[PDB]
Amino acid sequence: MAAPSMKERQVCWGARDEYWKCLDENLEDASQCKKLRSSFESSCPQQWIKYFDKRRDYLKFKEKFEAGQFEPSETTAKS
Repeated sequence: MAAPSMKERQVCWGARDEYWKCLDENLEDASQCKKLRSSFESSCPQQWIKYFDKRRDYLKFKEKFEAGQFEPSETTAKS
């Protein structure tokens, strides 16, 4: 498991709460909540949560919360 020093208040707690109602923000589109909640429940740190989430982000960014709203890019010859 990974335990960074930068942890988020809303994102981490929200993920845990979203387990009950996904996309607790507005629930405007619960259809995409499955994927988005998956990003959130992945761990806890917003860094990776939003990193993967921002790709399919529907409700989270709909709340006018914008953080790196970019599509997946190319990957190099990584490990």
